[PDB]
Amino acid sequence: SGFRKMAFPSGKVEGCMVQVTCGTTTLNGLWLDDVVYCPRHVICTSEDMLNPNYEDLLIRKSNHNFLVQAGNVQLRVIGHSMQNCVLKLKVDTANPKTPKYKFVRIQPGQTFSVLACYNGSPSGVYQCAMRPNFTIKGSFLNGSCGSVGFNIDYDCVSFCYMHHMELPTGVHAGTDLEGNFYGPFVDRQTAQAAGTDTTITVNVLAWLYAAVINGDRWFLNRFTTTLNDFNLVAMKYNYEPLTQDHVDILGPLSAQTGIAVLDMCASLKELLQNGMNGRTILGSALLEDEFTPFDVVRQCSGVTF
Amino acid sequence: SGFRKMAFPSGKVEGCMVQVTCGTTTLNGLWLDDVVYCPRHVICTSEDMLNPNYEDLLIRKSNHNFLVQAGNVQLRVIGHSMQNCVLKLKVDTANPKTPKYKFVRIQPGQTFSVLACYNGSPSGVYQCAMRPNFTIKGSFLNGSCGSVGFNIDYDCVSFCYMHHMELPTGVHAGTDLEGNFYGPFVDRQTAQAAGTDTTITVNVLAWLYAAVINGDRWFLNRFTTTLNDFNLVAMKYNYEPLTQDHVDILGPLSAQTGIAVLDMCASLKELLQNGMNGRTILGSALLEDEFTPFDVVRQCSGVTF
Ligand SMILES: *CC(=O)Nc1cccc(N(C(=O)c2ccco2)[C@@H](C(=O)NCc2ccccc2)c2cccnc2)c1
Ligand SMILES: *CC(=O)Nc1cccc(N(C(=O)c2ccco2)[C@@H](C(=O)NCc2ccccc2)c2cccnc2)c1
Repeated sequence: SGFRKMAFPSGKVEGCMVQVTCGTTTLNGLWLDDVVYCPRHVICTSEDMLNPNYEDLLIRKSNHNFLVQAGNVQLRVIGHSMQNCVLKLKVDTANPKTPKYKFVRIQPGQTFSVLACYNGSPSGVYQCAMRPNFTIKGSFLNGSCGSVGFNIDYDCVSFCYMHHMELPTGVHAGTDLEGNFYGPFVDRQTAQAAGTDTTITVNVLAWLYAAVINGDRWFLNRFTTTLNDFNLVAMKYNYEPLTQDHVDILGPLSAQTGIAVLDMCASLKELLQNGMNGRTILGSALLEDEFTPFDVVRQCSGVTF
Repeated sequence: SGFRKMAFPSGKVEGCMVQVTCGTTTLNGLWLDDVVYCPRHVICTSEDMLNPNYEDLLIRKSNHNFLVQAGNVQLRVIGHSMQNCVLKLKVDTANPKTPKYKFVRIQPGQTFSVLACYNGSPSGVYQCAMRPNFTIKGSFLNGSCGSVGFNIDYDCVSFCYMHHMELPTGVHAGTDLEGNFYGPFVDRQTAQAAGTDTTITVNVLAWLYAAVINGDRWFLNRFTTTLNDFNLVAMKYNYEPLTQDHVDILGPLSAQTGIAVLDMCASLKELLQNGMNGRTILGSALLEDEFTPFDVVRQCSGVTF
């Protein structure tokens, strides 16, 4: 029993982290097979970030201008390419610690683990979700750029995020491993505002099922509702619309608990309209939305890797 | 910026996890040098747990009765010993992945990372604190026993916890790596109730400093207080007494923020007496108490390993 914000074990990813230094900038890179991936703004000075022309700044860069360090050993860079907003640095040597891996682009609401690193060295691991406005609420200091987000199914690491920017409001933006930003953000130090940070409804419902599974039951009301009626309430509270796809995803948790999805929806509606009255659910006084239905099943079943 | 519940990177510990099976029971063990550590109730049947005599049950156990599995390879057990509530299984082979390590017994209020495992395989990592009643609020299913808690300073893993029991209230109890339980708990399936789960005052204060560092400032009031006056309020709200030792520990965070420790104490007192009024601090609607002052400095400085 018990329910925690749980990250994936990070060992497979720790073996992939290197330091990348170009000119004055040092950040993190991801070493898989014979390629190091890192944010392309490694090539920028501080003043370049206000209005960078990356293709122009890249003319001034040769293979030997990128210093790539794995522990205390230097990798030999034998080619480089800019793909969207990431640099790919081809190196002499394949990472002997390369796990089975894939690059995936995730959907808003999906969760992943972040291995925060500085100077190529792992500092900590935590769990994130891609927000509906395509930011993430991370923990990233200067030097953390190039840290990655990932999921593991088995022996296979699915990389989905690389850290690039902190917005002025202290939330974070970055790319998939093909270099495409999530959302409309860019790697420039300019005015960029996030958009409404709406709540991931299907995840809240998943977490309410997790609460019931762990014995937290006080919020289970005597009502049901409909998708349309619930969604009228969801709109008011800046919750994401609940779709039939979401109901389908919640099916196994409904089966495990005997609580129909729409019954849980009506309990959630009562929590939104009346608050928690100073009570807690699974140790929180807020409705938590960074567990997916898959996360709950995984944690509640003991799925291993 | 940003502040997350952050676990240590788990790779060094993942390489230490094995499966231990004795008779009918399978759980996790920790393989360091040529010794595997695991909970001694691996030798019990389900009915033994109601009233086990471990020394008597151990007479029936030889080296070859303990099956120790690292991945798909079997370790050869060449000796075994019961030390308090852990079994030490001497094996043929030193773990080639043994990190620099130490065994430490932590104090209530101190935090650590747990690598939850099943059948010797790592399933996830999260951050815990040793509660003042010497339970931990974990996420542990059947089969998770033998999972360990740890801190890392550098290349050195300090193991402080091994998981043994779930109480009827769904909280958790276990031992240090010398086999001594934290608190008065025992490895028997009997009535054991926890004690008051008081709030770790010095950690709440640390987390309030983290909030200020990250721009969450609304709770900073116009008052100060004294240790004695604050503690009168702490008693009322089931908070641990704040000592001068605690004030000393908070010194660096006071210096970083320019906010005197007793000023923060008075802000905390106002939060306890008046609530948060539906506001949040660092994304929580509760006063979070599982970050130590050291944790905050570490996360807020980018300390790596
Ligand atoms: C995510 C990450 O790691 N970013 C990073 C990495 C190295 C340097 C920097 N910059 C810093 O300013 C800095 C201070 C201490 C260490 O690093 C940035 C940056 O913010 N540049 C623009 C700027 C700075 C201050 C005011 C206005 C504009 C940076 C420098 C060089 C290249 N890219 C980013 C951040
Ligand atoms: C922390 C952990 O891993 N505990 C663990 C590991 C293996 C078995 C078990 N027991 C189970 O009951 C069980 C069910 C499915 C898988 O495991 C326990 C146990 O709880 N025994 C006593 C009991 C059970 C039910 C009612 C009353 C009393 C166990 C079995 C054998 C040895 N130790 C523990 C738990």
